[PDB]
Amino acid sequence: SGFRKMAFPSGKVEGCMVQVTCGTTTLNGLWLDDVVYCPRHVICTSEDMLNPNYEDLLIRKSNHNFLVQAGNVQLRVIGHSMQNCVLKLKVDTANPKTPKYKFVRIQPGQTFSVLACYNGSPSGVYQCAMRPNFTIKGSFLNGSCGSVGFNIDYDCVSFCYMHHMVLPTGVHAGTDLEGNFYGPFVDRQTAQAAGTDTTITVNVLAWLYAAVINGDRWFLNRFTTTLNDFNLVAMKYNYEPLTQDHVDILGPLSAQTGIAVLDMCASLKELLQNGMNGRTILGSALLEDEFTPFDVVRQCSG
Amino acid sequence: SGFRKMAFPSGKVEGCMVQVTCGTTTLNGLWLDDVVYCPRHVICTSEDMLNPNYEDLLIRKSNHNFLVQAGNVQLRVIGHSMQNCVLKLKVDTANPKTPKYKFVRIQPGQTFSVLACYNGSPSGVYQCAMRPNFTIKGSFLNGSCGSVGFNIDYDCVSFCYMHHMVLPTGVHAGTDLEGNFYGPFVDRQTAQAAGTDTTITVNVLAWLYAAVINGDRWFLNRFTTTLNDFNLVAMKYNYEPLTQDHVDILGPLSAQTGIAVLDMCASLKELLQNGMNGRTILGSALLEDEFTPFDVVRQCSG
Ligand SMILES: *[C@@](O)(C(=O)NCc1ccccc1)[C@H](C[C@H]1CCNC1=O)NC(=O)[C@H](CC1CC1)n1cccc(NC(=O)OC(C)(C)C)c1=O
Ligand SMILES: *[C@@](O)(C(=O)NCc1ccccc1)[C@H](C[C@H]1CCNC1=O)NC(=O)[C@H](CC1CC1)n1cccc(NC(=O)OC(C)(C)C)c1=O
Repeated sequence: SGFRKMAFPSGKVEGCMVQVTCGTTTLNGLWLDDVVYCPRHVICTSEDMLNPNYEDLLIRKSNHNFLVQAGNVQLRVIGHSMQNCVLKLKVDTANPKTPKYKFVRIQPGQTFSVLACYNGSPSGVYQCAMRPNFTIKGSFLNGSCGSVGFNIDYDCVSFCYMHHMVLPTGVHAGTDLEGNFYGPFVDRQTAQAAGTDTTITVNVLAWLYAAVINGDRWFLNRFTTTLNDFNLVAMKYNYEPLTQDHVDILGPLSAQTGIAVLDMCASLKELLQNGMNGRTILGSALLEDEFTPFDVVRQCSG
Repeated sequence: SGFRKMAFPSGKVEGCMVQVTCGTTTLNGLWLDDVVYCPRHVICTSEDMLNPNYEDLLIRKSNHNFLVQAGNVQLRVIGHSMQNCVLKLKVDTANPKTPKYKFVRIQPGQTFSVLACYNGSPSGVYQCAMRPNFTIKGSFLNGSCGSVGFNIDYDCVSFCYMHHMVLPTGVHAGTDLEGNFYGPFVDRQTAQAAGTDTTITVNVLAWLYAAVINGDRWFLNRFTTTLNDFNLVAMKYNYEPLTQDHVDILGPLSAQTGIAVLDMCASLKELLQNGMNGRTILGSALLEDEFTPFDVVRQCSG
């Protein structure tokens, strides 16, 4: 009963957050086994930020002046292997709270929970999605850098996101944990295109399959359409093309619900050209597209 | 940058969740020091649920047949003091993870995070509010009972909510941790009025003060009104009266922002009669009222 934007419990990650300081900039790190992960630009001294030289700093910079803190427990630094845009510090102590964990790259449309931190301490958790343009609509301030996004797969923490920067439109770009940016972004202060964002067609459908479940079923209509026609409706309405995979994934829902994906497709396109008239689906006057088919199911079976 | 519905980190509570079984019903408990808290109707055997006798069960029921589990660690039961609608079991072991913690009653309009659990294990966290009618719009299924709502005050966990039941409209009622229901609700299967819910005027204002901050400022208008006139606008639009306290709390925002509360009041009432034309404030086509003035500030200063 009810249907909410809902993040994974943050406990298993909370135990991995630490502070990382270097001169003028302190930001967050992730303490996994005997290594700690942070955005490499922890070594930038502003100035550098206009167009930096992360080769001609990394090796030229020394362990000692990297102040790692695990609350107070000032972790004893060792290594400094740089992977892309992450800086990985091996440390004398290994994490006793280290959860069963994993580094993963997510595709656009997938969601994760974000645990937003400052000075190595968490302030809160929210769920967002990798946008088609490879941005995320998150909530970050000064010091949020190194904050991480994650899924939990039973007792297993899949880490997908580390936060690096804000983009023109108050949206956010960051890397995976092997330090490669989502989207064509660099850690530098240049004019970077956000990109024109599509709506995640499948996620909006899965949302309506969550509605009908939770009794709200008014939007429903007396028509149907084709996977082709639909798509060309999508296009003027900046909806990602819908694909056979997308259909085959909306099955397990469309199944239980009765309603076949292609009716919901018409039920949807009706809403797209018509307006919403100021009525609301699951307490929203807008089409929500940050819920994966999967997201729905876990919030309808623990 | 950005603005999200955001829950407190769940770590400190996760360590307090346990399973509580009695015959046909297993649900969640809260393990604080050497006592564990759960909804008293863990002892109901259906049937009872039509109109129960929690006097003529509590004492008549025996410790041993209460199966408390802390993961596997089958906690050794002792006590059975019943406070209102909670059943409090003292146990041989005290919680080493017991956080600095506190039992508190929240007023309508205030928010808390919910950590929704099944079989004593958490599935996710979301933020919701005590609705004026004393309901909450949450996301709960079978086994969610005993799930708790909370705020965190630095290292201090204020517990406000324990979940008991669903109401007509797919909304939720539950107690404080001293076992007294929010609203006029009872743990029994009778026809219970949800109640007609107002919109939390102050929270909707604090939301707009969060908008302007995060650059979205279009809604803004060329007028003003009075605290009186406004209120009588509120009334047809089911907005709670606005009060001097409500004003004095929107200060610290209205301050930093420049804009004085009474302009935003006109800026608001314009939106109320006019429609939203299908444009959006902070990625919402509806007036959001589950953000306290406080909620905004912490998400603009860690
Ligand atoms: C990180 O938090 C960070 O790298 N800085 C940590 C810090 C900052 C102040 C004091 C102590 C520690 C931020 C993300 C923050 C910034 C404001 N809101 C956030 O979400 N990342 C950056 O500052 C980032 C660094 C880049 C090398 C990778 N960055 C630098 C310069 C300019 C921008 N963006 C910006 O203002 O441009 C737009 C596109 C107009 C928004 C930037 O993100
Ligand atoms: C709790 O989870 C619970 O008490 N039951 C735990 C349980 C259930 C099945 C198997 C194992 C353990 C639920 C809350 C759940 C129920 C479905 N969605 C939820 O949020 N609470 C109740 O079941 C509650 C117990 C009352 C004594 C306090 N309860 C009982 C009967 C009827 C209702 N509500 C209902 O269906 O009525 C409405 C108003 C039409 C919705 C109820 O909530």
